[PDB]
Amino acid sequence: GAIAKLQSYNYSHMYIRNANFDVRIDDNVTPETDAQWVLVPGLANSGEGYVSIQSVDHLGYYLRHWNYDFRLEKNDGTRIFAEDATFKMVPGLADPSYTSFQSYNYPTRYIRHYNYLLRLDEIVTALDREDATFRVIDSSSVDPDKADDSVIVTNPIVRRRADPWVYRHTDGYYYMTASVPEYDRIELRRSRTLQGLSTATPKTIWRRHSSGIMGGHIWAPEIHFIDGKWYIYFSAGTSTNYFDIRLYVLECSDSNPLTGTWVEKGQLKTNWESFTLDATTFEHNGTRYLVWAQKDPKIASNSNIYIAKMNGPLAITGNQVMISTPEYSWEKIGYAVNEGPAVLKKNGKIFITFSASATDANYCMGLLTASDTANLLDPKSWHKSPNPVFQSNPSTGQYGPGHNSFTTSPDGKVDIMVYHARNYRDITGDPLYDPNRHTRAQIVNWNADGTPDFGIPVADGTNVIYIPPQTP
Ligand SMILES: [Mg+2]
Ligand SMILES: [Mg+2]
Repeated sequence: GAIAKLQSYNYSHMYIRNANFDVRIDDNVTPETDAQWVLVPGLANSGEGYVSIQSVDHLGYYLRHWNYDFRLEKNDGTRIFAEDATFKMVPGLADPSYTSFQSYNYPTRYIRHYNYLLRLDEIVTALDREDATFRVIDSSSVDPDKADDSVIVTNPIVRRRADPWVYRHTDGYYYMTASVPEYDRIELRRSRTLQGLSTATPKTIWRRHSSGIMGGHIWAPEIHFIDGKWYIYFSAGTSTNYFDIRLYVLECSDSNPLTGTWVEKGQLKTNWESFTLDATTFEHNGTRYLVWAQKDPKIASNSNIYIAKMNGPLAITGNQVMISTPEYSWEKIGYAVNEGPAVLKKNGKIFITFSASATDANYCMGLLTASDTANLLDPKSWHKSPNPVFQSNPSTGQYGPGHNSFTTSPDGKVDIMVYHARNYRDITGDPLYDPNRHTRAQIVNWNADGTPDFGIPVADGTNVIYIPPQTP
């Protein structure tokens, strides 16, 4: 039939897999073939829509329910087996663009996971529906290992991932890290194209500690390659105060960061101890800098933007320098904050975008600009644009855009902004616990005056970001 992976809708790092003939959803599936299935015409009925789910490694073995529990079992040729191993593929119960699997012999019951085990249950609640919805990733899906010089995406590229960091490495892959909705782990994925980030198999490369430091909220990881090694800069609270957040570093010298060993290097200390988050790094003219957000107890803002020179990838040196603090009304809706700095170099300037206001629909982006020949450690080299440079747009239906990163087309010729936003405005409850910020991308245009034009957040759907020009 058709080889496929079956990815969970609500745990999109997790896949239906053979676990020594038991059946569960897991991340980090090893061997990868445990998550590979062949969708074949239904054993009990080969009509349109009916399928059976066969193991690739164990041909003749299929997913079969018994007492509402799933096992991977050898087809015994009986009618009861065929019926217990046949499903109708129907529009996803939680989202009709995804897939749900309705039992052939129990048509009110669907394949679902609970406590990570695969079951066949009736589906009542909104959570039941999410547990019963899956993404089929098959040969028709974008292949993350295939190169393409054109950049065409379908937004949202990655649902339910916030603070998206995309890094184009010198192996022909983009690497993506992001905040996950539970804020409890660091997830990494790679693809040769931006659109393939949607279908790439992520890996959980690190999970939070059970006690003490690095045991609270895990926020906004960024992967960088510096001096021949991989680094992840991330923000982590403690187990007794999820918001007592500091910067931490992981290091991996193995060349493939999805298979390599990651080592904790500890806290990246700054000039004082307080809420510190959202670090990024850039190099210019032989100096490396850290740029991050931090609370100053003496200033009534949740965080300000700081820069400092680095002494290698693990430390700053000298004094940190505040280059932005929230002061315009648009930086203070809900609360006064500047966070999520991202660096873009062009046209003789260093541009740093940042996000401001609360993380609901009011979230937006501002811009800092310095001449690239100026003293970057002098606050007066940095100039804040007086208005937001990217914000909600009711006409495109995108709300609270921010915590962006910048990458390029594969050929390096154009800049592309990757960021999160919601496709609805009103949020119920604490916005930190609304998980529906989705990762998306669009071109960065350039004004004739040399400054970036971020435009408005594009509506959901297909966006042609870049087609490479051709010499006559
Ligand atoms: Mg089972
Ligand atoms: Mg960041």
